[PDB]
Amino acid sequence: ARQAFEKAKTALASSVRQTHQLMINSKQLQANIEVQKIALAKAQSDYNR
Amino acid sequence: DQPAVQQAATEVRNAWLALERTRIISPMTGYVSRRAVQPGAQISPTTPL
Amino acid sequence: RVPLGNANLIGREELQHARDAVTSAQAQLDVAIQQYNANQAMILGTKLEDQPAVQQAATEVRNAWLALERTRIISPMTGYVSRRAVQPGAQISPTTPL
Repeated sequence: ARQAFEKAKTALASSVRQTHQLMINSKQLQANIEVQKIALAKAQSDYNR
Repeated sequence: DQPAVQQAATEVRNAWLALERTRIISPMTGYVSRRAVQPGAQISPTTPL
Repeated sequence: RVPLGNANLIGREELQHARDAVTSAQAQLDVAIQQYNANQAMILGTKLEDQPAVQQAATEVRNAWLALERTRIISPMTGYVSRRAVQPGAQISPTTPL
């Protein structure tokens, strides 16, 4: 029973880590949005001249 | 609160219950009559103790 | 290129394009840092032997080893042998008296 308990605890730790990874991927995508927005702003500035 | 953590927590709770049930408890305030369990015995959820 | 603009030498579009380039480079560096921060959540534990994945397999190794060590049946009590219904070659389960 102790062996099974330890196995379950390891599984819980792994799941927590994967969820944290997804939350970080969100920030990565936000940065990508920022770069695309900068590109759009430049292309808009050029046209108005 | 994310689903993966919840599922892992369920798995850990089941393991903890299985481990804690390694102590048999008497649901009654009575007297011991027909003992049939000896140390070193291999028992199952159907064996009378 | 900044100081020339203060003296009105180069076009304004050239400075605009320089600032935009700097901002884009900053954004890209942020993307890289974030890519690194993920995949660092998996390697949080300092030591290789303590990582969650390795311990799972260690548990299975332990279960198998206990299974192998139990092929030798040990007496739990001092005493004397009374009945013997076990012979070489018998097929035994955990429900057969010995």
